[PDB]
Amino acid sequence: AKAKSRSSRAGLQFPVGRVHRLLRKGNYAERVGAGAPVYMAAVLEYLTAEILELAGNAARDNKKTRIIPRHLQLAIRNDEELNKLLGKVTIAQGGVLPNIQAVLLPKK
Amino acid sequence: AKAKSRSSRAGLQFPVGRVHRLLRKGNYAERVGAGAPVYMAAVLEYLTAEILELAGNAARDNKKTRIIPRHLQLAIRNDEELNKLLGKVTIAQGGVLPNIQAVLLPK
Amino acid sequence: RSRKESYSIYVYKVLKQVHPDTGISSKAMGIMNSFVNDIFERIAGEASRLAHYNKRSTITSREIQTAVRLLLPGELAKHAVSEGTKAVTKYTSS
Amino acid sequence: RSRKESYSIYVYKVLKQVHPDTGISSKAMGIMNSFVNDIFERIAGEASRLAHYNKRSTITSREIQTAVRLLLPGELAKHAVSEGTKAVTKYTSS
Amino acid sequence: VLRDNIQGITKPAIRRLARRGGVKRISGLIYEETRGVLKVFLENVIRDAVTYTEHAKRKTVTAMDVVYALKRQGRTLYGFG
Amino acid sequence: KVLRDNIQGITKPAIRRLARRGGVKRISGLIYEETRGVLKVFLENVIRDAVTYTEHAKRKTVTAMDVVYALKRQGRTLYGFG
Amino acid sequence: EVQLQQSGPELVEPGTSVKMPCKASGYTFTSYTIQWVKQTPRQGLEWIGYIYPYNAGTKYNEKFKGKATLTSDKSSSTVYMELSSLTSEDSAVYYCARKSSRLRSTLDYWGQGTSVTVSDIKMTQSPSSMHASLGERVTITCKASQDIRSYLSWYQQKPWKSPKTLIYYATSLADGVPSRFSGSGSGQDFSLTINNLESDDTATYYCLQHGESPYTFGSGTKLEIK
Amino acid sequence: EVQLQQSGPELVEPGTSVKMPCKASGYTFTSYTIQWVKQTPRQGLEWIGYIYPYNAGTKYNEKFKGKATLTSDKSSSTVYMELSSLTSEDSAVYYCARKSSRLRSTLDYWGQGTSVTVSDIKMTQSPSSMHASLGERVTITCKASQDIRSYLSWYQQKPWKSPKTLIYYATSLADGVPSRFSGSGSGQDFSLTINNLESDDTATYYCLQHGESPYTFGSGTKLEIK
Amino acid sequence: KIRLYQFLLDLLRSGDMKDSIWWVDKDKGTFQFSSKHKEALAHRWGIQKGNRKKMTYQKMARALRNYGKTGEVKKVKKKLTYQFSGEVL
Amino acid sequence: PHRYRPGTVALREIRRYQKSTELLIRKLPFQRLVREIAQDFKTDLRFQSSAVMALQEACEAYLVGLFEDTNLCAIHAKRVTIMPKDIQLARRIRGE
Amino acid sequence: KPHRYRPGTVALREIRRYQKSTELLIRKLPFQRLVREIAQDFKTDLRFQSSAVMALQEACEAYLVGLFEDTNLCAIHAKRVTIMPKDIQLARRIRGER
DNA sequence: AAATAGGAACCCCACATGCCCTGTGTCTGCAAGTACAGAACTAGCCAGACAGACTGACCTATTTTTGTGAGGGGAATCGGGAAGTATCCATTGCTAAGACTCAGCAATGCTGCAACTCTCAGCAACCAGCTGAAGATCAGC
DNA sequence: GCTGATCTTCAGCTGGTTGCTGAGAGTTGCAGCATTGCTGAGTCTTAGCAATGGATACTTCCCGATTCCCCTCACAAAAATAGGTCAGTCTGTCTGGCTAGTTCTGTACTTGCAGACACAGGGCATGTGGGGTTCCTATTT
Repeated sequence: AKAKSRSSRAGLQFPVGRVHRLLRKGNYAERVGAGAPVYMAAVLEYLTAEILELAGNAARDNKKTRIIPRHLQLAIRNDEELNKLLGKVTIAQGGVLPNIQAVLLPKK
Repeated sequence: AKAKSRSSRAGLQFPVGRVHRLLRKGNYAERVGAGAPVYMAAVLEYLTAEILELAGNAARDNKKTRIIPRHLQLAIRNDEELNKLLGKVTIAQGGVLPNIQAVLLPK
Repeated sequence: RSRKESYSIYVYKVLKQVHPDTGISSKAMGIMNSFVNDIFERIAGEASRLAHYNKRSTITSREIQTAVRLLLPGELAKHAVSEGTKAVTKYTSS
Repeated sequence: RSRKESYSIYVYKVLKQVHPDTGISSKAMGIMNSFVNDIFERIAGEASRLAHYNKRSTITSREIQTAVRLLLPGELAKHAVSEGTKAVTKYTSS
Repeated sequence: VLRDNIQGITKPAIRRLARRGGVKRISGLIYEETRGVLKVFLENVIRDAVTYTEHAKRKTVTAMDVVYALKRQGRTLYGFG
Repeated sequence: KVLRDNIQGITKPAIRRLARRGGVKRISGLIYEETRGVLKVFLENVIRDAVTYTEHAKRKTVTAMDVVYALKRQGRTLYGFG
Repeated sequence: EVQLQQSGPELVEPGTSVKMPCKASGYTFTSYTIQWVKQTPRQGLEWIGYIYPYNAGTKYNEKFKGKATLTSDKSSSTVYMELSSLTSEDSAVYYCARKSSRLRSTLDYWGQGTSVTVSDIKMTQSPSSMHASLGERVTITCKASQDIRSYLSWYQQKPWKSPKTLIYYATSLADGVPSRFSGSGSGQDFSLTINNLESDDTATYYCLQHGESPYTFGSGTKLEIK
Repeated sequence: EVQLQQSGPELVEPGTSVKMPCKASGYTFTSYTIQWVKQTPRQGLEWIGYIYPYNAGTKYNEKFKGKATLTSDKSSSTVYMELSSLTSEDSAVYYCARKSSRLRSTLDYWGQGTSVTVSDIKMTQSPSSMHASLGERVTITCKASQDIRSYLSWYQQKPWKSPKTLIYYATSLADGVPSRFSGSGSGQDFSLTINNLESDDTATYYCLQHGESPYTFGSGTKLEIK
Repeated sequence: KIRLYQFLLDLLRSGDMKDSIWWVDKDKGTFQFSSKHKEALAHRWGIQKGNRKKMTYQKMARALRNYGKTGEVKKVKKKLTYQFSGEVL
Repeated sequence: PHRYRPGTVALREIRRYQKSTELLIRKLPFQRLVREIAQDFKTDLRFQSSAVMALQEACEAYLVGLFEDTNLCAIHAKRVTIMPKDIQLARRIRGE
Repeated sequence: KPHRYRPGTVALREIRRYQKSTELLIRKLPFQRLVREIAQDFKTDLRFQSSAVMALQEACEAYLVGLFEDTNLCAIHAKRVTIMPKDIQLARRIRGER
């Protein structure tokens, strides 16, 4: 029979087989279920898709056709859930959000 | 031959065999070395002994017979290394160190 | 030559799926690689802890789903759970 | 009815060795049990990571020594390393 | 059904917590803010604990579940196991 | 060789730029020494952990992945280097 | 649990300004954008804009730029909308709806509607109005102009009532919606199907897309039972 | 790397007060207690007290309470000792030594000694003085009054110099000391052995116990080489 | 264990706090409690034993009456006095 | 009659409560609050007594630490009265 | 009379500029020399990969920038606009570093 | 009124006992890790120019500190009522132990194709130059 | 307070370029397929305990009103200091080359760890007792 990738069987773009191998060899459990790598790949694919779509939108609003680390930082820090997920994460060459305290601006 | 505990061979009070079993069944590595349980049992025993001696000194300074959680909290919070090791740890029935800011004190 | 075995090609496939005309730089590629590795490690480790707590020796889709609920905030958890359930259901039908 | 298997007797032995007269309450006993479990988990997990990074499959006393150095602050690490080295040397001679 | 129980954390209790923290003078608006922050903290911890119990197919929250939730929120608690 | 007195290489305008990126409008003249001390402490911690990681590997070169491990160990995860 | 309170009807003379609140409760206020939608008998539902309380970020429809101004109050969990220079063609119902920052998410919960009376992608719904008996099958087509990657949602609006979400992401059932409602399609063709009918199902159904920056609704479909 | 700096000699008339610094560098200042030791030619070394800069906690010798007060200056990494009512019987060298908060640790590093002049557990060092050539064995005994759970250290003091640590915890080699030095014993009897002597090894050797609140030195042992 | 008469022997042999309990005949082992400081002696016994409640001289004296069966401490007809037996002396 | 000057009784309370260790919130109100909060997630839940005890102790420790940080913030602003703004500043710097 | 900007507006211009860019704000060579000097006290004759020094610099910039935001918040709390060492100390104490 | 007796529960810390299951002793197989040798690779050092960042002085404006004083906010007090708490009993329900069964997962070997490396063409982004709009700054009526 | 003129900066457009991204050729290592077995997990039943609910009596705390004091806050002066310019200077950066010390890869092999099994002693759950402790009443100096 012709070999069908488990990713294609699950309708995914992430490698189900590689995820299964990493789970088995990663010192997590004595055994790994059949659907665990599928679930893991689906979650990872969803997360990367969401971040990539937000970063691509940020790049497009900046009139750029290539995602750079700054666009990833803008995508993450402008989303409260993504910022909470990656609160303790530093992104290289990502800069900081443009934020100036109100009291520092001139009054008149 | 006569059975001899690995703790006795290493001259320790903590169980080397139990530590070995926990390491093997704890999903840490494919294999566990022979001296690793001995080493980590010795480390655990040392930490336990240091904390218990400090807590006992604190209890004696309060003229008490027994170590209660307050004495453990006093022992840890009064040592900077132990405080750093247990910075994000809450101790039940531990209370807090007695500390009042100098500004609040009256002249 | 050591076959570093990254996630670059799959991330590029996802990017072309969401933004057909948008490329990605090498630095951003490495950042997204690190993000995928970090999230995989987090979810796998927490699922392993869940399995250990209940005296189970296997990691199933239930452990992964509970891990996803525990570490992802807000609607991220809900949508990741939906995606994982859909993928597992489709895979079971083969 | 399942033989809970705590650390109480060993901590009590250490206490009677280092302070022959003072006792210990049940609450403090449970606290020290939790402390031993926590430090065990920290050192073992960090040693597991150390073995994983260097593509090793076995945890040795070298891994535990490095984990102790990385986790304990100041002279705590030095004295714990001395104790572990002395114990391993004694055990090797049987 | 239980309601409005955040009022059970009385003003004198909050004053006692402040006293243990070394606070000398307390403003009149501190109590509502403290009730809010306590409610937020409790909701987070209880949500994690209930997730832990639900995974084990249990309907009783144990001290282990609360300890696990606090540990995974970086608030390790000693003395309950 | 031997290196000496290099924390002064973190010049005043560099610290001013770092403060500006943080949204600081006015900077006192005593901020620079305190910032130098804080940076020295942070660097000492991270470099000590990275050197420990390198030593355990029986290597003599501090790889970027060792720095990544040292930062991750301190709740300072860094993306973009491995 | 989640509830978005709104003020009552306001009578305003033309040329003045008005403001209505959207006091929200039952969720983490800063995690969800508040989207404002106006509904008129001659245009149907129309998207105005949203505000993100987390970072005060806003985004307005081009045809409503300047006319509407959105503000957020984190202390009281309220969002206000201001209309300046109220022209005669502003007597309509203004809705504030909750929507998460996730792209897959939609406008899930709505306010009751403040009936204010004064003194792109074209989204086409094939069946304008239809009739059905108590247990037949109905299907509503919502062919779009451009391509949207399944960012389509279906809403049910009882007369004189706020719309209720049925389908989001073009296939996913919303909370509390029975499995009788079933969405399908992707790209430019979308469909909503109701298997078993009830007297409750007598309402107007709209399909909303949020794949591109100006969100657009369908013309609607008045579905009548027996 | 670790250095504990002190001041120069003090010429002070009786009845006044003097304060000397112990500016420290080369380590985390707040992690180590700074212990103060006085040395008189007729009572050897006596422990005065210590200050813990982490929390400014003090503990004085019962025979030095009131006479000496210790202060911590965290900003300058300096510790001062203030002696009040300088009696004629105060002319001595005052040492400040670094000791960790760990019970196993001892006074590892010492200051150069501030010579100030004015115009219970008992340690028994059995062998007062000995003579030996360049290659023999020498053993020093530090029989104790009460028991100490190996909380004994051995120090070497060259004349007109600060004491240097050799053995801590009654068996462990100090930092940088050659393996020729060897300590043994526990309980109440302790021993120090020198493997092979050199012309350098001629000095005075003291045994310090820190198993109980007042730390007590030994009587001393003058070792002569060839 | 039996540490109570050990306590009563140790402070008398060491000459500690004679205001409460003191000697008149070391040979026969008799001693006299002070009617005023016996409360202090009872409290110092209680703090050493580290009991729950502060003990009165009544609860202290209740213990000596069980010593008569074993014979270490017996009560004679003389206000505030007892004595060890020859063996425990 | 005799009246203590303001701040003396407060300092006595600070000294007293920094010396003890018992829970400063009555057990029954906290139990009711915990059950009410858990009612939102799962209905007909059940709590061990030790579970509620651990929750209470964690809450006390968290609130005490938060109040220490709040007091530090208040002292920074040349005050001795803690206000909601100090709580907010402390929580913001902590990262909550 | 040459044109002069009132104090404060150039500072806001610099804030706007440096919050929009992503390059490293510390010169690379002085930072690398500092890293080598610090490492000298842990091991002699050590070697550093260029990417290692770059990762260290990225971490240091991120840490210092976050600390400066917290310091600015503390200074604003005290009704000031000038950050002082006391603000840094308060922020680091509350963060748990001190 | 102080001192003495005494019955009767009760508490703490050893000490003993039964048992059972898990840690130890012994042997075997084999692969994880090591010593060694050789290839390769990359980090440290050298060197020179040069342009732009850094530095110290100077003046000023603008920010912080200090000294008022008023007033209303919070602390100190108190007494009655409202919960909290301790304990006791009954119910019930829910958690896990024990036996039984078998479906899914590990282990194994072979194979083919997907993912890795290396390369190179071409193009998104960058730089330089220029120009126009917006905004800061200093009189001025 | 209300604009107005002047100067500076920022934003946008257009052409040259340039280093960086994406796609193709070669290949190789790992995922998929097909068996085999066996054990960890699912299912039922039920013992056993702990959580829940109600009662009662007692203790502890909480709440609202009064008084007043001292803390916070608004405000003006001073006096301290940082920011903006500028002339001069010094150092980072870029370029490329050379070791040479370090890292990587391949073999032989050896040493230590997993697996299997018998078994016995350590550790856990109860228990029993000495030496008091506590508590209340009565009796004799």
